[PDB]
Amino acid sequence: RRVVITGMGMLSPLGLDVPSSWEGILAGRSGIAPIEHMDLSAYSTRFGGSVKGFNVEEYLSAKEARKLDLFIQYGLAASFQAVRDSGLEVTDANRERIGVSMGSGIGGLTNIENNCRSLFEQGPRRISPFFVPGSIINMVSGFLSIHLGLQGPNYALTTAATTGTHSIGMAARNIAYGEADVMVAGGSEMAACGLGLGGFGAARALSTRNDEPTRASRPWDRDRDGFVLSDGSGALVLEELEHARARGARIYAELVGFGMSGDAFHMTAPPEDGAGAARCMKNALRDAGLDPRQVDYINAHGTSTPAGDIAEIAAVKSVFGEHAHALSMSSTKSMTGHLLGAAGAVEAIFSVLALRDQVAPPTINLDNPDEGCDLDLVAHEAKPRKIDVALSNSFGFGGTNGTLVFRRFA
Ligand SMILES: CC(C)C[C@H](O)C(=O)NCC1(CNC(=O)c2cc[nH]n2)CCC1
Ligand SMILES: [Cl-]
Repeated sequence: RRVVITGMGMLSPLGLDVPSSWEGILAGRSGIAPIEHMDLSAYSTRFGGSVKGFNVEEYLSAKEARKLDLFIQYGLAASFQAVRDSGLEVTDANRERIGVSMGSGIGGLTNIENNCRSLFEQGPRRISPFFVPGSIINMVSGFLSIHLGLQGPNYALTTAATTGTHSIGMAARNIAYGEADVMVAGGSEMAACGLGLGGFGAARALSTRNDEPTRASRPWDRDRDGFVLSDGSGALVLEELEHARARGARIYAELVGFGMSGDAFHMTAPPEDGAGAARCMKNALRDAGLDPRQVDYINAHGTSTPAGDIAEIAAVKSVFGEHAHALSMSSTKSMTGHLLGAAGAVEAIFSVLALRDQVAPPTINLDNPDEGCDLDLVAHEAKPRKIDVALSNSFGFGGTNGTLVFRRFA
């Protein structure tokens, strides 16, 4: 059973929908700025990718919204955009065949931090009654199903940077194997609180380029110093092909492959050859029935880390051989930063749009490619080119790897 993309939705540091975000991507625009919503003078990193000007009231009543952490509000916004974009009418004849898989890396950290402050100052009577339902990761899937009447498979992944990739891949598996005809899948993140910036800062994971936030995210650049923490959400409507065809749906692209692997190497550090990423990409290509030479575009994991970026080049060279010099690969995290559990979702949308528009997004900030970083990394400016097959990679903490493969639809 074939799986197509019929609807997409997004909040990112570049825009409050897909068209606005993609316009930013193609123009080489950074969404990274000093963070406004808290005082970070004690933190080593004081900048990130925030969602600008979000109005939850476009999606939910002020009543419903006050009960939900920002990561849920973001996930719901993306989901509602995707469902609307799909044109699907939910009925009694199909509602059991429509499910949801929206994940998060960290979930309701802001809500946890604020409730923790009330707990320590006052005691447990100050904890919100909506604290649990409004903070737990599966409540994007939960609330979406309730609002739209979706009675199909209902779950949530939490796999760090791989969350959105795994969410989409496993949703596509549900449709492929007949457990559902439609799935809303992707991920959401809002970890820009004291615990998030302080936590990743304590692990020395973040860029500390406070003087030039728009230059901080620089995948494959010799002066990269860690990732940029970013917020938002991505959602796709995945649909069985015959189901989509029958209702006259607009098909953006086909989801042809999903691969997974584990490094089984280290908690935060990748193998220097990227062997786990290599296995993952090969698993996805095998799943899609594609040779490496059929790949035209890779949306890289490319988080702007010393070890991670070079390991991904190594894995691409291993998988693609001489064809590694013919494909284009870029990291849109150059512009968006690292959306953690949303990264795979937004990057899947950017991969589908590279197929729609026949354009490889840039890697901005790639001033001085490091040793070995000699592929077409689409430095600086978008590249019009032929793109039949687009791959999206995500490699998360714990060495958990996921690859999606999208194809132009015939
Ligand atoms: C986090 C930092 C302090 C340490 C380190 O520099 C880093 O970036 N580790 C990244 C992980 C994700 N994996 C990859 O990037 C990757 C590339 C090729 N194959 N895997 C390994 C587990 C997280
Ligand atoms: Cl370890």
